[PDB]
Amino acid sequence: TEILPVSMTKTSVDCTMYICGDSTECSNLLLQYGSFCTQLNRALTGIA
Amino acid sequence: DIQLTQSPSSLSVSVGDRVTITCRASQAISNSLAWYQQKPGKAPKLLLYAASTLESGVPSRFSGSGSGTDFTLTISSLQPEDFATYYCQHYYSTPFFGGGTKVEI
Amino acid sequence: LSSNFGAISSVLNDILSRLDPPEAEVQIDRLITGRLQSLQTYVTQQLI
Amino acid sequence: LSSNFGAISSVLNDILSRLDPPEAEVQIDRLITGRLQSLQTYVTQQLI
Amino acid sequence: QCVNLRTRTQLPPAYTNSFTRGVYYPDKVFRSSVLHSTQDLFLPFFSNVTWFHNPVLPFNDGVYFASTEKSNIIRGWIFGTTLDSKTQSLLIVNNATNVVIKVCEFQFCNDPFLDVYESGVYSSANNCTFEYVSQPFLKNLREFVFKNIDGYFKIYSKHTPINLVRDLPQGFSALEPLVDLPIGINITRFQ
Amino acid sequence: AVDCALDPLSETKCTLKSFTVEKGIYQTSNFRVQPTESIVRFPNITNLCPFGEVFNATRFASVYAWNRKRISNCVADYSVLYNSASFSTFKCYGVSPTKLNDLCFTNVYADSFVIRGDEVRQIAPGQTGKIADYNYKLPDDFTGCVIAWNSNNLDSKVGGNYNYRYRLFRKSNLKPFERDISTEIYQAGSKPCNGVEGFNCYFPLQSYGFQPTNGVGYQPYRVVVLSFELLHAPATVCGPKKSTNLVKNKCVNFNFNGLTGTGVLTESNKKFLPFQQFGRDIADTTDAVRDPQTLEILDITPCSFGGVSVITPGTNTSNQVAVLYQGVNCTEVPWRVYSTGSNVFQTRAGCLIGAEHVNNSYECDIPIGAGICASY
Amino acid sequence: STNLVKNKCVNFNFNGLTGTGVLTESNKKFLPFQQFGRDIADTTDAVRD
Amino acid sequence: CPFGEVFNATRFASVYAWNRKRISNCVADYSVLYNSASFSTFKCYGVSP
Amino acid sequence: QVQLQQSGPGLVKPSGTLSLTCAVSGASISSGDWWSWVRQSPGRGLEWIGGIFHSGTTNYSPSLKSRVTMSVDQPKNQFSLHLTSVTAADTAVYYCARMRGIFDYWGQGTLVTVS
Repeated sequence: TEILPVSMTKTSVDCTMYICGDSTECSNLLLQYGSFCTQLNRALTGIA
Repeated sequence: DIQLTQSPSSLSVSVGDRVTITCRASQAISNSLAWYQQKPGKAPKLLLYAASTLESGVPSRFSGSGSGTDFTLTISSLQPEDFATYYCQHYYSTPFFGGGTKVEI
Repeated sequence: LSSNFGAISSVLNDILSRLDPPEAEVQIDRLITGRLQSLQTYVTQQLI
Repeated sequence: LSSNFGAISSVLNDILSRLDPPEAEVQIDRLITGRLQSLQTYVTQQLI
Repeated sequence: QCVNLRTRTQLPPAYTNSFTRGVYYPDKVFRSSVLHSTQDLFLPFFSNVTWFHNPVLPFNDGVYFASTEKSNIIRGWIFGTTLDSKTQSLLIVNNATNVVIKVCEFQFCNDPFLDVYESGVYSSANNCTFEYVSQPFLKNLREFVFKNIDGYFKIYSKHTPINLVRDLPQGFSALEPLVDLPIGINITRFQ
Repeated sequence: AVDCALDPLSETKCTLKSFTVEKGIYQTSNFRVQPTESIVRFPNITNLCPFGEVFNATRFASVYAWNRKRISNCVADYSVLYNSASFSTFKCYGVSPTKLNDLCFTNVYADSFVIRGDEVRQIAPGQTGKIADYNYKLPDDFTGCVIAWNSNNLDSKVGGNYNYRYRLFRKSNLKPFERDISTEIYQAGSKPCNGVEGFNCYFPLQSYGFQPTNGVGYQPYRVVVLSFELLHAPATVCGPKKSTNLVKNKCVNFNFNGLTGTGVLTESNKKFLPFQQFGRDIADTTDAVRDPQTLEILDITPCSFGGVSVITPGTNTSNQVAVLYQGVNCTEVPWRVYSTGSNVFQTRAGCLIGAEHVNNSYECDIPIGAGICASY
Repeated sequence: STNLVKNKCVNFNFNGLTGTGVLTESNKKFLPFQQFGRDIADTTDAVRD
Repeated sequence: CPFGEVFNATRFASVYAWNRKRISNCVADYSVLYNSASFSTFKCYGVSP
Repeated sequence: QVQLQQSGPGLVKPSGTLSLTCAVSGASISSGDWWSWVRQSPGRGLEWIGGIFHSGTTNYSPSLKSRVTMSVDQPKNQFSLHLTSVTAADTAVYYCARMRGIFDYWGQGTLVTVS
């Protein structure tokens, strides 16, 4: 009998809540990383 | 009237490290506090005042923060001739100079 | 989320409330790139 | 390349023409590590 | 006592191919059986090198000298920036007992030389600074590589018994450091 | 040893870090068309704009009531400004004072005031102080320059020059680049003042001890700031750089109004509207430009280039090479010993040097690109 | 300078180059100008006193 | 370095006709002159003795 | 600078009086400046006593309200202190200083040492 994973729990990440905790000063400093979390969330939605 | 409870008072810390001078009041003096530097045998010299505005001639290693009954005077780097008594003084009412922290070598 | 990543604290509110915002920004940036590179590491390990 | 990455400008040609290389180099370094981490991220997902 | 000769010493400037020289290691660091890349000052491979048979020659970045010496005809060397007493001046003589290297403020003649029938090459001798002594060089090849990198003057040495007729040989030779000098000088003429 | 700047056989050795290069195609480096006939283009307008009268002005405004001016349509010569030592402080933070002479901007802002000699450090990005926080606040991205010079003999009076005033207390901070004229009372306690008199009610008008006997570190230093902008309008405030003639369809380097770039210019069938100043297409690469004087549209592609590859079949088998230039029509190359020679061939992936096309067909080994491949 | 010790791993500062390890007897023959060595991959492995 | 030939020279000149000597490129062990009592006054201003 | 110059003799006997004066150089009295004084007692540190306005209005501390009266001389450009019944606890360096809440500029201070 053999046991093998076939998925994982589908997870997605709010970029700006996880990295800021709902702070306007944090997010404003965070926006100058450009297209920064669209690709993360695209990868994670792609993961999703 | 608003009384001033100091915290630093006297301390023996080595060179270049951080010095805290906590001045605690009874009521809100949120904008009303000054911060002087008095060498023993000399005149006091005002470091900061008016919600962290520094006096002309005072360096930027001294910073102020806090509001109400929590205030501070911070020396980022202690010197031997910094042996001085550092008073807080509020101006929310009839003023009062704090106990003054005689920062010692 | 409970590691400094070279910053001084793991909660962003303390960064705001301890020291002055002008120089706090770099610490916010430091925690941001710490959490982002960890997230990108997490995205990468999740991709792997 | 259209992200400042915390520098003062997002084109390197400005950085060479605007300041001296002893101070341009750190801005170029943020741009380099910004484009490099993005390049390595792009390379990593492309490696993926 | 020093007079300049009349006829100009116009050596013929021929051209030929080098095929080898400028093959060496940079510093005093060993490696074992490994291939290591370096940016350094080189005579490029298979280049066009000049044949000489005493006018001032230009500085260059790095000058490579070889002499196909037989019984020590070439005797001495003059190096410097202004070649006078206002700044330090380099003198090389392979006399009978040693080699002598000085970086000192002499007052030279138009053609300073040994005065064969040593130190008569200066009219005055004031404020002289550096002295260096080593072993005698002496159908031979004597090789110099003049390099100046990062405020360091590197002068390598190589001695070879040579026998070829005209051009630079088909062979290999590294050149080992004898003297390193941490001197910042902006030499402009030599002789 | 191996020369890594000589012939392509030797350069393959230098990259692979071996003396025994196996048969095939290696990447050596990239090549580029070096630019020649350097072109530089500015608008027609060439009058000077008097920054000097602003620099050398006897009476300034206050620190909390700084005077602000906008300048356009001139050329400013920063060289005569740079070498001058009459300013006690001349420091540019976001820029270098020596490279202002090349770039051309518009909408330059200058604010001036008078302050004590010790506080000339306070006017800087990321600086805290009395006037750095209560009279003039600076942003973290404050690119520009600042100028200070002593004026103790003039701005100090024997009776006490109290005309240079500043606010001592305020309810809050001040935003960067804003001016206040309302000389109002300050509430220092719980009693609302309504502007008359008395304790916890202070007059922000208070004076300095300006005197002509006073020495360095407290003298009245006149302080002028220099602030610039980046790319909001067709640039008007130029620097001391002249112009030349422009050439098309050759790889050149160009300074179009402070915008430095490289490439081949040609005639564009695109349609600029008159409100347009320049162009870009995707991700901040200027794809078309209308020149600042003849007002005709050109378009820019940076001049064609690629990587260089060497086809050498092994250092034991032979020593002759072929060189691939990646993706260039092999006419805009200006290795002059090889480029003029027996045969030079052109691929869809660029051009080949030292090789002749044959009509043959082989189970090929050393790939070139674009379906062609090379061999010894 | 102090005396050197062998076959007990110590800190050493041979002619100004500082490193940690154990020291053993070696058979290789340095040239009369090569002071110290490095075998491969830019790592110290052999030093002469 | 021959500091013994400087400190124990046979003859010194007068003060207004002082002897100038150039000293460079050697090693001087200052312990032997420090422990020597042959110097009446030894006051160092550049660095400590 | 607002330099405040203190002047006169200093040694006094026990149960004697101090008549101190603070000459002002570099600041107009006809302004919002409260021309004040700060003493330095051992145990109390610096202590705010009070200041004067150029029209005559005054505000003191309740520990030293009952003994201090102060007056102003505008063309002479000074401000004074009057201490009645100087006690041994008044063994303190008295600093005249210009005040608008804060004390940005000070006088150098005279210690009262009764002898």
